[PDB]
Amino acid sequence: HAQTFTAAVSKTAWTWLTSLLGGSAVIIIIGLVLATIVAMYVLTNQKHN
Amino acid sequence: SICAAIATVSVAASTWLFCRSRVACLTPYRLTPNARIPFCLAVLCCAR
Amino acid sequence: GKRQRMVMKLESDKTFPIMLEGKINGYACVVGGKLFRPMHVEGKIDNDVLAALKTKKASKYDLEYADVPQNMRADTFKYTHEKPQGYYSWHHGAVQYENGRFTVPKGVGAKGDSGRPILDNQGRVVAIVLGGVNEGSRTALSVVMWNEKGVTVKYTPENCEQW
Amino acid sequence: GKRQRMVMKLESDKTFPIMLEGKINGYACVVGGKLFRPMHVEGKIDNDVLAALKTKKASKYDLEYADVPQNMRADTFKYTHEKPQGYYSWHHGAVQYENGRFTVPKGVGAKGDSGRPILDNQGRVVAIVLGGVNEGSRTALSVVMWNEKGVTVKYTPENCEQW
Repeated sequence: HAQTFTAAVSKTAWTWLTSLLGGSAVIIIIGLVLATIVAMYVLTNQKHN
Repeated sequence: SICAAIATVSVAASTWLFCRSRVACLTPYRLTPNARIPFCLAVLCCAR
Repeated sequence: GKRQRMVMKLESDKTFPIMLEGKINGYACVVGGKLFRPMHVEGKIDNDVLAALKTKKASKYDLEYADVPQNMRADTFKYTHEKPQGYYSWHHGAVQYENGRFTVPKGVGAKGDSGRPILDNQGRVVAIVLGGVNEGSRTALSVVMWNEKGVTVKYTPENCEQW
Repeated sequence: GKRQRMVMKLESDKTFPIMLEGKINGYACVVGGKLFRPMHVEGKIDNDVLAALKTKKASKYDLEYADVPQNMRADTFKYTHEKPQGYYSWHHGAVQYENGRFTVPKGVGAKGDSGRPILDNQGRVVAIVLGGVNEGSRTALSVVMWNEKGVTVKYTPENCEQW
């Protein structure tokens, strides 16, 4: 038979590569969303004059 | 050829009507001496 | 009388006539830090500072309009959204405001009468004259103006003349 | 000249110059129980108690806020947020407040007179001068102030020079 690249990756290790690498993207996008909401709320606060 | 002609005419006419509508929205706010654009229209029609 | 003289004192500083080859075709107003010029009037603004500035155009409201330099920003007119009925001022005497219509007793208003800012009982601009029609024994005008929201509103009667 | 006497007699106790090699660069202001000092002004506080502090930085609003000891919390400026249009009382005379902007007639305003408070007709600070730009015959100002919500707001015109 032929050894395909990513042939023996063992779904447990797919889960460890999905969580510890895709979850960090979830952390950085909720941080970016929180930063955007904070910037808009500061501009709304300084709309008051 | 007729599909490419209808596609080009449709994209050009839609872009022309979009530019007409963007000018017709942003024009009564750019003519004021303060030019205080409201925030929602500045988000939508890509104003200052 | 008395009303026209303080208006002349204001127009000597900030209202600038245009220079057609021998005569005056129209008047550029500097209000709020934004230079205004009517379209059908063609010529050159008297200031070499206000001549070099390229103007953006708004064909629905018949006015070229560019931004004034930073030094000139304090020496501009002021604008008012709120106008009650009664009497307002103008370079050629007085102007009546009734039912949202700036009207003028006839005999005055001809070619070369464009861009003159209608002032108020305080010294603030409420309208800009672009022309008018002779409504019998009293002529009405076709002005642009402003409202409470900040929206430039143009009113024009039937079959007006571009002065 | 009567309002300037009030400003000088209120600044004689509660305003401290920031001296670098003896030259005045700015003024620390003790308003509402908290020391204020701008960023770009270099030097030390004239008062010995206020100079031996740990001023927490706030780089956005061009301020370096601190806290006042309890024996000094009564010897502070009072302040407010309420600001109708009209005139206010600066160190060099009067200052116009129109359309949410403090304007001083020209000539005055150089390197050094930053951090000076703007007072009202009652004796309360409504703004702290940081810098400004000369718009021809009148100089707009870049100040910090407060509002009704209780939020510190900084206003900044275009191309302001740090004083």
